[PDB]
Amino acid sequence: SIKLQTNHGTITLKLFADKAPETAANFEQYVKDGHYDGTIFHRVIDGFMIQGGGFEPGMKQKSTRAPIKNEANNGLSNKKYTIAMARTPDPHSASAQFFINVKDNAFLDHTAPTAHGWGYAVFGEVVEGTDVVDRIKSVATGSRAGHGDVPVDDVIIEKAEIV
Amino acid sequence: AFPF
Repeated sequence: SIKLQTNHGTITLKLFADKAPETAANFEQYVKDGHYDGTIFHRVIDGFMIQGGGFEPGMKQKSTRAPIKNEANNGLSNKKYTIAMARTPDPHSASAQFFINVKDNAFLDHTAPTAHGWGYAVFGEVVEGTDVVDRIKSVATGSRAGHGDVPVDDVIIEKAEIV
Repeated sequence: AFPF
C-alpha cells in the first residue's frame, strides 16, 4: 500500500497495521505528510540492511515528530525484505528512520524488554521491487562526517506515496 | 545509529 519511488526503481511496501499498529501509523503519517520525499538511504551495508528516511543529500538531518514505543515484541522476525524502525540506543526512541533487511537478521529481533534486548520493530515488508533493494545494497559507499557506509552517489527516495 |  506504500510506494517508494527511488532513483534505482520503485519499492512497494505492505504494512502490518495490526501486528505493529503504532509503528505502521507513524510511518504512514510521515509518508502522507511527504516527509520522506527527497530523503536518501544514508546507510547502506551489504549483507545487512539499507537505512533511510532521515537525511537529505549532503547528510542534512531533517526534523521529526516525537518517538514511538517499541513494538518489536510482536513475534515478527527481521527476515529478508522486512522493513523495521531504526533508532537510538534508547528502545523507545524510533521516529522517522527505517531500514530494510537485505538478509535474514534474527539477531535484530526482540529477546527481552531490556536496553540491549528490545530489538527492532518489524512493521512491514517489501511486496514488490525486491530486486531494487538487491541492487541498492551493493552500491559504492564511504565515510562522510561521522557517518560510515554512505553511498558515494545518492540513493534518493524521490517520492513516497500511499496507494 | 542503531541497529549496530
